[PDB]
Amino acid sequence: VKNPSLICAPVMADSIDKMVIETSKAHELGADLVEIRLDWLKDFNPLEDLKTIIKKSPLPTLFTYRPKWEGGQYEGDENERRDVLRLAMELGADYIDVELQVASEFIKSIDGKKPGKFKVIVSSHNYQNTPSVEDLDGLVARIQQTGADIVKIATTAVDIADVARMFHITSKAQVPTIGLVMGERGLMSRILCSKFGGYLTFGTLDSSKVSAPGQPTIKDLLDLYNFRRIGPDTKVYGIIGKPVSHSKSPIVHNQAFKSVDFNGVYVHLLVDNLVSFLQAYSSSDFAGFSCGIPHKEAALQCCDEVDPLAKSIGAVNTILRRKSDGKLLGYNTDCIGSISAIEDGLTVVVIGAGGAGKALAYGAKEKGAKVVIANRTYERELAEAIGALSLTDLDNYEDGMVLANTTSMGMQPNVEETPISKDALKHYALVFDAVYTPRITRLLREAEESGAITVSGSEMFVRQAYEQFEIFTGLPAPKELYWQIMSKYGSRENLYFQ
Amino acid sequence: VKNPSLICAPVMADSIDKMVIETSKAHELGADLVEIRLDWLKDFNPLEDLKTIIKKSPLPTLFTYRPKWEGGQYEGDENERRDVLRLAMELGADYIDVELQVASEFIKSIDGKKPGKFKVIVSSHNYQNTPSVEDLDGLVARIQQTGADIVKIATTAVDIADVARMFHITSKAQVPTIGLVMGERGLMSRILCSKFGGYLTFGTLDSSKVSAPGQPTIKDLLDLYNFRRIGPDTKVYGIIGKPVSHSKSPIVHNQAFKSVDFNGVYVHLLVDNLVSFLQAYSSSDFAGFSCGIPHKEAALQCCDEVDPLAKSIGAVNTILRRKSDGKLLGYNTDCIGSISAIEDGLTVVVIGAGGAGKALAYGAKEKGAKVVIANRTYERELAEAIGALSLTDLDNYEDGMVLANTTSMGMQPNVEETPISKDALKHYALVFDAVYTPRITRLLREAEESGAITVSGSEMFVRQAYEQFEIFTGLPAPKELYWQIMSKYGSRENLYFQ
Ligand SMILES: O=C(O)[C@]1(O)C[C@@H](O)[C@@H](O)[C@H](O)C1
Ligand SMILES: O=C(O)[C@]1(O)C[C@@H](O)[C@@H](O)[C@H](O)C1
Repeated sequence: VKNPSLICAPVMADSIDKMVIETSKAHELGADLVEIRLDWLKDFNPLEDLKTIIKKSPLPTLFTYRPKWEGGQYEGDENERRDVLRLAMELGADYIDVELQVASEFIKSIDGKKPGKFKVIVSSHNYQNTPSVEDLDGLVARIQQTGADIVKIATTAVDIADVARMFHITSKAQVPTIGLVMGERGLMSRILCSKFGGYLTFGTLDSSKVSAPGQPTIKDLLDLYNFRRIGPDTKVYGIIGKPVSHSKSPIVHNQAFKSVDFNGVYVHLLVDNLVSFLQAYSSSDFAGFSCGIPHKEAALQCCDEVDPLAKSIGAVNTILRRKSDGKLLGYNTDCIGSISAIEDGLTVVVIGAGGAGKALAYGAKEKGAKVVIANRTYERELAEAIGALSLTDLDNYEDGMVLANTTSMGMQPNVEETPISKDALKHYALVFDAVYTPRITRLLREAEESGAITVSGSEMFVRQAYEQFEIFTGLPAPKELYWQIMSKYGSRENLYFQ
Repeated sequence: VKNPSLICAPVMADSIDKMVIETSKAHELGADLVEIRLDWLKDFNPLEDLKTIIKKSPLPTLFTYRPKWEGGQYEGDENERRDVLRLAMELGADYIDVELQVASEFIKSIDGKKPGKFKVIVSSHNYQNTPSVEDLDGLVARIQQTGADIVKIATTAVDIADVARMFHITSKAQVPTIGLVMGERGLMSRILCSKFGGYLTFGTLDSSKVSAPGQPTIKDLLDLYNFRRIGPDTKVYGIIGKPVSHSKSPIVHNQAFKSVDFNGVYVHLLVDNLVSFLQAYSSSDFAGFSCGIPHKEAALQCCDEVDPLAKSIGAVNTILRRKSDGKLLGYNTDCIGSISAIEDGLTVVVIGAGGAGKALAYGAKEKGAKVVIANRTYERELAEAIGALSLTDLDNYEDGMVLANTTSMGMQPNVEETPISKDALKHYALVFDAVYTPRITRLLREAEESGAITVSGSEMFVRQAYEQFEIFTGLPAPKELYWQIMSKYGSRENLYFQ
């Protein structure tokens, strides 16, 4: 429906003076409005304090006095709570949020007494699940019937497939709708509002100031996900994985998209079940995916056509949805990214026998000295398929070898986990770690002080990434750009997007 | 497993000095220990601050430094976070909670370096659902394998039936287990820990200081639910309803149980689906239920035997599980409680045609002047079955009549909702409102200033309640006691138990 989504900053400071500073900070960061969470004030003098906030806020104000029975902090008399909201309205609030449960009564109380600019949000919060389209429709209709100006429905993501139902509601409900899905699995619903008709989304002043599960920062909305550029025609891409919150794929692809003015947006896709995910998001809206752990090997099966190199490897890390058919095309950019990063660093030992191990093993047998496979589960077979070893014995194994970790071992937050004893490392000339979060794993740290050559995950990451760009956009990989983007925007540690 | 459950108070103040005061308050209220949520400190000087807390706390200390990726507030370096926890241990902490994800690494780091009193909790938090017993078992086994001293598993209640699986885990896992289910539908799991083997439960300093959804206060655990009296043999009772959070049935029945030293405990039962609920909790552990809206009429069907008065009414508000069979016996205490309350106040108009309306209508035709039925949906038929009217017309209707609301209209938080216009009230001698939360509804308020006689919900509530006691316990209804209990413990307004 109508306008691009607004960005609202929750203001939850426990004193009036700190709230005022928070509204200023909201203006600074680029928020469009603020939600004043009155129920978070430790001491509250309604007449005096409401007046102060409305006077001093540089942004339009939305007031919320959230009761315990709707997930809030306010306990006490219900009429007094409504008095405050009515007061906010007549003191010049731009919005109040009133709970569906008491909305009929409340809107009756201000009938013919509303100021000209004033809008009433009527909200419903579901902390269990995301109901069927049938039930959401009934919920919209009920909220409309209270006399709401704006409908607000927050649900909870049990699975990422849930978000599609919320998109359908914001997309087609003929009433201004704030429709958001909480939880890490609902994060996509907070980002893509401007594509699917959402009236507003909440972005935090910073990560410590979250008012409901899954909210990103205002800064990430604007600068990372390029919120203002997202529109009805924007194509959606994302990294399919579990976990997913460490991935810097959305950082690099969104910068690149923006840099070449490509109408695409890239998000995190926390996916429990690959098959159900691809079925839930089969529309043209969803144009391509990167595939991470644990879905690489799996994605090879869900693809309708598979690139020879990908079939020869047995794993897909990149999925393109063809405009023509609607059919999924699978590629693998892990192989060349791994090999090229290693060669640039200059028999190879490949840790792990998942999708990345497959790609790195395959490419290693192709380009000179060749390969030993090492994995947790010994059966992972791979070593026979390309010409084995278990990591129980990996410490026990030439003195100028190459080691290549392709597992998640060492990945944040498991920063003291290494796949091999430091003592075994001085028998290696070079060691490659696919893990790029953190940049210096325990493996790479210990390998460096073992005299060996270290090639970090980012060397692999950037290479496989600009190849995914090319697949995604059909535009020549802007390699120099992707290096520049990673350096400038991809260098911070301990980031979780969730 | 082993000891009665401990009561732990979450300490979340954002400064060190305020935390110290909170630990003292915890001691005051009766908590057994405190969980120091280090990730909530705005300014933190680990060495100095840890020392202060450990020195000044009157209670055993559990330290938690919860990262963003596990629902906490801490962002930053992972090794620094672990350093703090290790420091807490060596400064004399009684426990630390370390997240399952990094527990192996962490416990390896303190191997042979743990103080004598010190225990390591290893925790897993599930904000989506409550997994199958199969998956919970695997989760227990994984947590055990890290070298945990104590297993902590928090899940989320999608339905109240979920809690039974958590009870099975705490009951039978041969390792100290903290097993809790979050959300209003999981509240029962926090109360009944001492019956089902739980090592610990969290209770708040007050309702504003909740660290995870559904936690009751320490004061309610101890004084309302009689936490210390709950044991493996305690029989469980509860109010089945939706909503349920307003009910004072747990206040009155737990006082009565305690007063006559009956080994029972009464909780809120937020039930979406009656049939599935009764199936999930069919064991002897669950000995009886009160039935509220919307399950009264329904419960009549789920009962194996039905008391004549209940069959004659068509609704069950009390369910007893017979020790003999295991079979459900249904009774109705609404009829006599409604009628007696009205008579004591001294043609009748009955608002509502649910379970309560049925009982009140039936008893009214039996005892003198007789009855007109009024309901939202006009078809609710009732008026023919006992000898009709819709509330659209109820305002339009002798000058010494009796009005009896038996719906939830006017119930908190809908305090300005009344089922009838004030103008129609001066045509009534007496008006009864089954709603006892709040005590003075809009209906009773306006009726009093309309000159009429007012009989409040509590007159009905207490009467039907001591009759449920008699059914539940087989002990003579201590009527004077129930009046005294309601007066002393049941008088506070705007209480939500959730
Ligand atoms: O975003 C990531 O960290 C990736 O997982 C890196 C590497 O695994 C690629 O093959 C995936 O497509 C994306
Ligand atoms: O706890 C309540 O408020 C009740 O709902 C009051 C009345 O409805 C009784 O019949 C129920 O058993 C309990």
